[PDB]
Amino acid sequence: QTGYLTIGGQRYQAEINDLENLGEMGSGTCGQVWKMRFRKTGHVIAVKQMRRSGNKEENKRILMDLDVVLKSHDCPYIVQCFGTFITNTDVFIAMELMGTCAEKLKKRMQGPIPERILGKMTVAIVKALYYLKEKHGVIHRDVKPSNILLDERGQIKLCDFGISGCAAYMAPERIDPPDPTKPDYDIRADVWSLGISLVELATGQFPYKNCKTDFEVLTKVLQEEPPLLPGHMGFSGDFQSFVKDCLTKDHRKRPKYNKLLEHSFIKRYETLEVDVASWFKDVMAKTESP
Ligand SMILES: *CCC(=O)N1CCC[C@@H](n2nc(-c3ccc(Oc4ccccc4)cc3)c3c(N)ncnc32)C1
Ligand SMILES: C=CC(=O)N1CCC[C@@H](n2nc(-c3ccc(Oc4ccccc4)cc3)c3c(N)ncnc32)C1
Repeated sequence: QTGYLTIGGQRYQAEINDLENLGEMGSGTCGQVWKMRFRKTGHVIAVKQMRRSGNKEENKRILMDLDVVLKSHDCPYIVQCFGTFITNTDVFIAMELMGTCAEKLKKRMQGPIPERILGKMTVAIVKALYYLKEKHGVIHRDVKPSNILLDERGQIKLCDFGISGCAAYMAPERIDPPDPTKPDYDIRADVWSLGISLVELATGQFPYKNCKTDFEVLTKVLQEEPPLLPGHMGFSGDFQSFVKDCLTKDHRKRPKYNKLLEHSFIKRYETLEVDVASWFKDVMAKTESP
């Protein structure tokens, strides 16, 4: 009858009468996640259900991502777990509820997301990815706008549910690798995905234009110059250089996170006051659900 949620440094007793079911979070690839209000605090949280009867694989992956989240309590850029509740037949996982993902913001904006926002997102996501690798040995392997979450507090956090570690975002060196079935590669492939994601969000346009097939996209990644930010949109020199470095085609010359964290783009966005919160709220208030 009773579980526990820890939020804001405080542990709370929670019975079902304490939780208001506010419905689906939206069109996921996951399912069985609800937005719920915790009546004792007014926090709205996300609750994911893992059925004991569910697919072994899907469940093993959930548990692995959960393991990482539980050990990531010291990272501001990873979505936090508030609690778990195990019944005979299910496990419920309470998570910090974010507003939406960058993929959906792009759709709402019907175009470019401002540099200022993308700068703050870059700082957060690089730090999240770096944290994952350095603390937990996790190489994300799926950095894309759908895994970048924002909220109306102005927080920016990474996602993976997959955090335990998509041809469009594939680095060159990963396209026809020496050993694809024994895929022991490094974080530079994720750096490339980040650069793609930034160009896509900065332009409003996924950079591999009018490709009809996944293979055709891969041909573009290999044959074409990196899809650098355009020169005609008022992008800063630091943002353009940051994206160019991320999109270094030769992976041996592409920077790692520790080097990216020194980039002027990051240094400037660490210090720049940007009201991501108000901006997100305006967007969500003026646009419709994709
Ligand atoms: C572009 C983003 C998007 O479309 N979606 C689909 C709808 C849900 C949204 N989203 N997911 C979470 C979330 C992920 C995972 C869990 O629980 C969990 C799974 C495995 C291992 C540990 C925990 C719960 C929620 C979101 C959260 N927290 N907030 C907002 N949107 C979220 C992704
Ligand atoms: C109100 C919605 C409701 O009932 N629902 C909709 C969702 C699927 C079903 N569900 N949900 C729970 C449950 C369990 C825990 C929890 O919060 C936590 C509290 C502490 C730690 C972690 C999570 C919230 C809801 C649940 C349950 N207990 N038993 C059966 N079906 C359940 C039916």
